[PDB]
Amino acid sequence: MGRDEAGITGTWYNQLGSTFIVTAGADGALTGTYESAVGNAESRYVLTGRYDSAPATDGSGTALGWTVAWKNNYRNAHSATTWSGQYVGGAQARINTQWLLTEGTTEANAWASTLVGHDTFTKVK
Amino acid sequence: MGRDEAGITGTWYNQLGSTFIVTAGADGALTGTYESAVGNAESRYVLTGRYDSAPATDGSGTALGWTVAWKNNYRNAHSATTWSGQYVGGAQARINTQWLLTEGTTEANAWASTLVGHDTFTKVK
Amino acid sequence: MGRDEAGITGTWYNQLGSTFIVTAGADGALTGTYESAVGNAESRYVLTGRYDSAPATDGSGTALGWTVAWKNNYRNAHSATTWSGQYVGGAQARINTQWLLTEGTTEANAWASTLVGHDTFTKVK
Amino acid sequence: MGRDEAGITGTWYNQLGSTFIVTAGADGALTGTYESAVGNAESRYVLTGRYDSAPATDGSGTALGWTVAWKNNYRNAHSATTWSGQYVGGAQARINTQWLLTEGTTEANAWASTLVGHDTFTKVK
Repeated sequence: MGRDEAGITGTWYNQLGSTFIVTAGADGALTGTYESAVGNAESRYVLTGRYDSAPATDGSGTALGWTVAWKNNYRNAHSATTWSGQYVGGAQARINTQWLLTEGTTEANAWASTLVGHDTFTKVK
Repeated sequence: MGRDEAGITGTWYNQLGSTFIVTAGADGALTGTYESAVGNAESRYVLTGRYDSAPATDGSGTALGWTVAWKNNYRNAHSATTWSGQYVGGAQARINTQWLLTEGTTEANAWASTLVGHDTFTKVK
Repeated sequence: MGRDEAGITGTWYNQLGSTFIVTAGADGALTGTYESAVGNAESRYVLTGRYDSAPATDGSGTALGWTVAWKNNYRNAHSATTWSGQYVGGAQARINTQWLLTEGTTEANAWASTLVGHDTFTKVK
Repeated sequence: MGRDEAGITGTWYNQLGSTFIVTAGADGALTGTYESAVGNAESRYVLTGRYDSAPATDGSGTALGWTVAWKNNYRNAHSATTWSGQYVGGAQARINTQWLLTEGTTEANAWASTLVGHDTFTKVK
């Protein structure tokens, strides 16, 4: 069992109203689906990622990341978002992330290919 | 078959001398191993990610991302890197990425949790 | 007069308890001092930046940025932070930013030179 | 005199063909003009920034940053870019940066307000 396997597994919501459904494996795997409340997206998209299954015991957070490519049976936004952040456990559990969203571009437009932002996920709302 | 499944699959090297070994699935999956030439790392780490298996035909790049959590049987750096970028095919194929590397921290130090940088991968060196 | 010259000018506080004192010029200049509640810093540091003195009238925010180099008469942290974001006016005015903090490194360590994060500034606290 | 005042002062060119003209002051100031070869820009824009005027003597780089707001007498792109990076001296002097480019948006679109990228400046081309 990963130390935070049970803490991470389940349904999470961010500040935009997006929904992240994840299963944490004992081996450090994250698998699930993402539904974005914003952007060129509809319905659910596959996600995959990794987490630290043996975090420090000094009250540090648990490092994790995941990827969504924005193609499903409904739409293709020719883009991928990666979230990098940490899981913080306790009464008000949260995942605090920063993300990079790259779109496919021509070489001429590649300077303008990547957005950056930050999402906070909680188990309520 | 994903349009760039055969182009992405294989062994890639970045400017630091790191090695990325990836298999691209027809469904948009990326699986493989990463070996970092720098940092608190040794030997290979599991990676997982996603790519756009049906990219635009206008000469745009192919959006992709992947995650490594820096725990293996040798070391645990209590961190995760996510790479977000695009695959550009042709004689001099490349994957151009930006990355976020988050370490687990206490809440007091969380402002200092995340590095950002950029890696370029090629099929030679 | 810049459209938001009077809105931006004054004293701002972020979520860490840092204090930003700024004067907005009619020409798009930002000048002032920054005091960080965290990190290798004490007392005030000079800041300089720029803002859009003629923003869109469609309810968009006002784009701005500024720099602090972390050298003053007390300490030198051999680093510089740049904040990039937007000013949003009204009852609960805010400046929403993302920042890059680069430290001077050797060429070998340059991959690890730059932190990224996000600060929200308000006129109260 | 700042240790790298003479090294930084002058004309720099990046990989896109943009031109950065800067004067470094003894007090840590950077002032000058920027001309972008790409994007919603024409002619020169005012820049302001800061650098570490007393860097480490261990072969570390010199931390610096600067801001451009993309308004001049010709155009207004309602955006600001901040560059954060380091100056590396010697036969092949360079400024290695990462940047954040924020556009003014409505609150609904603020998740999509900020691009990230990387520019390398040299004294030739």
